[PDB]
Amino acid sequence: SREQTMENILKAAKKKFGERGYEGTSIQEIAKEAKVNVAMASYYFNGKENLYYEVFKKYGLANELPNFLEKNQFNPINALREYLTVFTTHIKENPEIGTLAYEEIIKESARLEKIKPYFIGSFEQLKEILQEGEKQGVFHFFSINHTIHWITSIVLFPKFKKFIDGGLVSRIISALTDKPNI
Amino acid sequence: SREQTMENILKAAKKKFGERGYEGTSIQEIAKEAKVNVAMASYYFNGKENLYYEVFKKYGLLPNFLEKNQFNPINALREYLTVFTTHIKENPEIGTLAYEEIIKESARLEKIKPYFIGSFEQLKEILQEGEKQGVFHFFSINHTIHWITSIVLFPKFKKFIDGSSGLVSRIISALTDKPNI
Repeated sequence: SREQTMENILKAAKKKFGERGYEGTSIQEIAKEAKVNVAMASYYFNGKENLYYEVFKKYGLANELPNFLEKNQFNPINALREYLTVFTTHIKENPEIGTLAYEEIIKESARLEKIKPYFIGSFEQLKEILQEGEKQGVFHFFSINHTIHWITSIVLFPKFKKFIDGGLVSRIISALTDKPNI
Repeated sequence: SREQTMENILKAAKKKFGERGYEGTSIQEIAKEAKVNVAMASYYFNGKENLYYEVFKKYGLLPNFLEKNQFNPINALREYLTVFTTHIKENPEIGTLAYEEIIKESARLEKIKPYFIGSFEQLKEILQEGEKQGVFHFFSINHTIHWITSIVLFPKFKKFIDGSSGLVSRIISALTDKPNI
């Protein structure tokens, strides 16, 4: 329950920060939310900022993903479909990671630099998969860089889709496999 | 310069709302920033909520670009995206405030949604024209509108993810599948 308390505080951390973002959340509240003293949470994670990063360390993507290409006999479409589903599902399960990360990103906050490392491996697996598919002639795009940009931009911002209107994985796949007439 | 005064209030509201969000700003901070008393602000805008919306009206977002560009969807799109981009770069609070409203899904969203609505029906017409002239190639118009508006409306994302070619240029090359020139 030392371990349980810690998880409770982290679980709380994710919940509160998500509702109000970094500025607006207080340790008091997270303490309160996990049902422990302020003191305990400030001791275990030494302050707000560290507790903030620990939430990304704990709930982010950093060691969650296997090697999808390998796992899929190097069929790139299957590899991407599985990568995107696991990426979007991991966020759907911990949505603050995406909401908070996207905020820090569009605001280019000072926190961004120490948050990014919890995303970097997932972007670079995306790149490898896209490049293998391009190599095999199954994906077609003009720039790997542009493509990685629009894919991660919409995957990390699920709510923008509904706002825009009122299926994502297959739309990303259909976009990539479409071969231009030319 | 009663317009200049109103402007000052709008400028101050954008700035102050930008920094703390709708909840964490008040007419006092805004009024102070604009160097008028609250009564002046209340006079012209009557309340934080309405001020908020006036900011979007004042700073959100238009000519018909296919027409302005002789029914050429490439140039029409390049101009449209270039104007969209410049604007968001000068008015970054719009993006961040929109982000928060979309994320939080407040009543306020539906009122401010309108100040993007128009932009995106035009984007759509340009894309569809370019498809039929065979210069743009994409599987889904709606999926294309989606990732385009997503990356144009939050251009800082680009810099995080690129951690070396222009946003507008990259979008055009993605659709034409050709070097942008």
